[PDB]
Amino acid sequence: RKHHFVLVHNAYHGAWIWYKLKPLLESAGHRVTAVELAASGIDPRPIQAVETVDEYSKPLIETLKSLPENEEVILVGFSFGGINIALAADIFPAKIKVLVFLNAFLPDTTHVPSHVLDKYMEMPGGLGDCEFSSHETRNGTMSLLKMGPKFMKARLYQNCPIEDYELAKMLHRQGSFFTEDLSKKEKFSEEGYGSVQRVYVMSSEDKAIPCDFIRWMIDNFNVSKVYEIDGGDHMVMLSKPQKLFDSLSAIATDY
Amino acid sequence: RKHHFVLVHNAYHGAWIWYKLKPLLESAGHRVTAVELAASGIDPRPIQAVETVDEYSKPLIETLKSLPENEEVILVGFSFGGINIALAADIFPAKIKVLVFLNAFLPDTTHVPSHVLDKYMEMPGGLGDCEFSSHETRNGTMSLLKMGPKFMKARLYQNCPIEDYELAKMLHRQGSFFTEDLSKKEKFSEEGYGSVQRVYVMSSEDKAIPCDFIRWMIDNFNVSKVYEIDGGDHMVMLSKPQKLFDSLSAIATDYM
Repeated sequence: RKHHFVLVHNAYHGAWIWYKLKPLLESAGHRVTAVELAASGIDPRPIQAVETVDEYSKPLIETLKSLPENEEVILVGFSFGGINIALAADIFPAKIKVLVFLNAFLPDTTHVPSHVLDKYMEMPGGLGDCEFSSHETRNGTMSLLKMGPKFMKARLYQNCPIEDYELAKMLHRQGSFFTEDLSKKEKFSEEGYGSVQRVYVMSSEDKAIPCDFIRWMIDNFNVSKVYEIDGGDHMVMLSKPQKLFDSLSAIATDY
Repeated sequence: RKHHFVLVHNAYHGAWIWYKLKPLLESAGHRVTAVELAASGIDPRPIQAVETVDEYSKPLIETLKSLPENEEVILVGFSFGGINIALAADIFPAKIKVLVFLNAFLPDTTHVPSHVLDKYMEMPGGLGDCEFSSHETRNGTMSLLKMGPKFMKARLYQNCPIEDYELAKMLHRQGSFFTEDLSKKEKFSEEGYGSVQRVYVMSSEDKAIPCDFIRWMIDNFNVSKVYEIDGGDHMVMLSKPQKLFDSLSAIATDYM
């Protein structure tokens, strides 16, 4: 059978990252919706205009809200999109058969929502030539970030065709992890987010989110299955689009 | 010898269209600058905030303005980018070694700047599922347009990998031809735009700008050479990126 995949991109990026995967899915007869979150991609809003993670995810929530009733989706969250889908699952858990965490941050149901993001930022190394900034909001300061080209090439796009790195340099935008908003947020519920089925999909060569951090997350909060994509970098939908399709196709079958 | 290519995209698109060509050029040892015009791509401005063609091209003019002194570029204008480069050539003619009109509107030095755009809009065919709109400005109404998916697929991306049509659907924005602003504008000068070296590069299968309209334009206003890319659609930098590279590489050699 065929399913409806809702694809949710990562921060500093947009729906455009799914341009290789979307036709592969649709060509197999699945329906695909590539959500464009706020201040992301060609969204007209600056990131300064998006002060809470809730506003950031609004387009995703809006997509599920207006979903034909009784329809269920495969919700795919890439990277920071993992927080987004957890957010959405806690509102519309019954519109989601399975949550797919693709090289994503996998939040738990026990600590503040920002937990795995904080534990991540505490890792040694820093972030290459990324540019940290701050922004005062109605509710304290919001931490902003824009990636640097060297950081992107070395830790996100190492296995991508050069065209895709170049394309990213032309499209990536300043964004946020909303670590501050998320720290003040009510923890994800077990009745909502917790009740939804969830699997993990990880690239074997993810240099943005270390394999061991990924394992600490899954350890911290179990999933039904863990699929691995051999040779994928962080941007596995650009480096290994076909293998990503194979993974999601296996997921669709299992669920 | 290696040159500095300045790439200027078309309306409703952005710098992102050059993602296949940029590395081909740079890999051959040319330097590449893919300008992002106003209200284009990930530019934070709505098109409603850009009321004149001058504002639209400002990033291009700004790029040439801050160019190292005595440096000359190969300025590539794609589609409506042809008007943009003609605009720029009329300001900084000496910073430009050759103008490359890629499936572009080639304005002359005789009629109002909007001329070839008007003559274009008068042609039968219409524009599929494109969405026409208007917008009141400080200087009368501005005509806006947003492409429709069917129109794009059939007349711009017919020869492109499906991924690139899908990518475009995710990135194209509402834009304008500034036909109204351009009609009120002083015609391009012969001392500026006219003095600069210009060639034409055309796709053999361009369904957005008909081969015969392209020939009427070149007829209307001659170029040094006309290169043809066999099998290219309108978006030739996405369908035939390597042949596009071959053409520009030939151009660089001829104007070396």
